[PDB]
Amino acid sequence: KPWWEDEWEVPRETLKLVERLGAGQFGEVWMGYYNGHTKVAVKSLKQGSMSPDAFLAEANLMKQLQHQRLVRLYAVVTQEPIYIITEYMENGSLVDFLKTPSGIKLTINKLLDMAAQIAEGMAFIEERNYIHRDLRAANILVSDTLSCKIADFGLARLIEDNEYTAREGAKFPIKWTAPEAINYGTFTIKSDVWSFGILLTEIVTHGRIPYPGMTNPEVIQNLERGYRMVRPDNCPEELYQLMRLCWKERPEDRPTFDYLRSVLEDFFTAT
Ligand SMILES: CCSc1nc(-c2ccc(OC)c(OC)c2)cc2nccn12
Repeated sequence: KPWWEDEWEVPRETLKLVERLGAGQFGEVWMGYYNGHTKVAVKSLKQGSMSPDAFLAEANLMKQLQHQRLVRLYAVVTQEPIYIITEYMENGSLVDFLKTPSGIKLTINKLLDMAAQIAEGMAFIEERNYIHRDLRAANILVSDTLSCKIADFGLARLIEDNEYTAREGAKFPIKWTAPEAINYGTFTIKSDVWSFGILLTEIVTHGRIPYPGMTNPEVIQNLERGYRMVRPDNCPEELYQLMRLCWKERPEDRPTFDYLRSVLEDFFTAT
């Protein structure tokens, strides 16, 4: 739909950018207000940094993926500089929040709760035939009520034939990415399941880097021998075995996200 008919388009004047939360190669993210009263996050495109078409494809995906557990598209401004305006998440990134005084005090019970909210969001994505491909604690946001949502849909893709195949050159973070995706560029929902397992280690260690003390080649080398990440300090064995299920050699032997949700809810109500 053209901008003059798109329900998501808003006049730039409705927005007041108050506090810059981040700045990078491709633009800025601000906390702001829509029509004076409603707090929003606003991502801006640095003109010439990258294609505006590529920038806006993120918002177009979000139009197709609406759910309580996913950060919600709020609006777009499709004239330069381009803004993607989204649901504001007051406690920021999960990776950051887990290190603050509040996040530090969380019981294993609340951690397992949050793990299950994240799985619930991914179960939606799974049911809708999408994949995320960038699933990790940096890409989970936390509300003021300590609930969690999936964010950053820039790499997310609709899958018709089960499989998305990236290009020869394309690079992905080694620690978080399923072997098949790193080796062949092939992604499925099961590649997200493997990433969820890594994300679980981030939850339980309060945002520490996976594979403590290992370089990328050491990780690759270890996985090929059949080793998986060493038991994080203070990880319940139950959760550790659930991470192992996510790290199964064959994609198709990895559990579904609805299963993960289910199990984690059981882990939560039992604690
Ligand atoms: C900047 C990454 S995107 C992003 N960050 C925060 C956020 C909230 C509180 C913070 O407190 C430190 C923070 O860190 C800069 C980020 C909130 C938020 N809502 C939607 C996207 N958001």
